[PDB]
Amino acid sequence: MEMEKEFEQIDKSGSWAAIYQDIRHEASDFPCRVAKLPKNKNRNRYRDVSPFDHSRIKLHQEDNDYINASLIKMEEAQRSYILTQGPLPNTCGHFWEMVWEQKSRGVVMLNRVMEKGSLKCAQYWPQKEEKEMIFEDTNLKLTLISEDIKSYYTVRQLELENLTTQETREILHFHYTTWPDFGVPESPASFLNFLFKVRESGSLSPEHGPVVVHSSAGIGRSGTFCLADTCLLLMDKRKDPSSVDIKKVLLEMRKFRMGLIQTADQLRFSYLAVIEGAKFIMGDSSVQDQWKELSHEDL
Amino acid sequence: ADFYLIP
Ligand SMILES: [Mg+2]
Repeated sequence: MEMEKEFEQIDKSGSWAAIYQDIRHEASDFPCRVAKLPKNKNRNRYRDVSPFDHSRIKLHQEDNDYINASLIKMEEAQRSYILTQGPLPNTCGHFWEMVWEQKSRGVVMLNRVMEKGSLKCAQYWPQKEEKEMIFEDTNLKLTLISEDIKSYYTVRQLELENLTTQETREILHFHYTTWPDFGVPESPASFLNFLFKVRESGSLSPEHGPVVVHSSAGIGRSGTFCLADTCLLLMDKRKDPSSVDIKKVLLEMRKFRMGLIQTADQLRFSYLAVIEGAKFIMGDSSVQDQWKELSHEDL
Repeated sequence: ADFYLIP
């Protein structure tokens, strides 16, 4: 097929809501029996957003191995991501336990702790160097080493320490602070500038465990981020970029976690980001600098 | 607040 031509035909006819509902109708439905067990009721932020049993991340905990998190394993693209909900007050220890156990190097946060007067996620990382956090239930320590604040995103260097063994690991936290719930980024440039910062950090490298991506539910903004990244990888990977079918890729991702991409506009935005990102993939290396300037991260 | 999906 031809991605760019497809985008124009859908956009000109204003048919995004149509294709999006088709995706919702065609999406996989698998059991989430573990997530629904009463004992895990308080481990879920939302009653309607649960990980499928087949792809859920298991804590190496003998007590209760449940966490609302899913392993999105993209075979052809050769990349895996863990999408999870924003940690709750009682699951912050579980979250970092998962990060440790899965050997993740980066955490991508797409929501804000407070969104329009409502808390979408617990303050699960230290805000100050001198006030480290200790998660007693999972025996982990977390310290803020440094932070680089930009206009619409912040990158933080954290030190995670397994208190049992005393081993320590550097975790990179990429916080997109201006992506509204059920909304889209300011521009493909802002989004791509952020994605490439994550990519360049080395966090998405196959030598590390899967990057952990979350929003409030771990499906809308999270799905948008992963879909774009995966489509860009497939584009760079195969013979013909135009061959990448964004809808087919999204349906594949939905086999691993329900509701990835929550609005038709998020779907539309995904196309925009992949189309613009493809410029860099085909050869234009200068575009990367254009995105950066267009993003106004210095502001 | 308990439900995230918008009808
Ligand atoms: Mg200070």
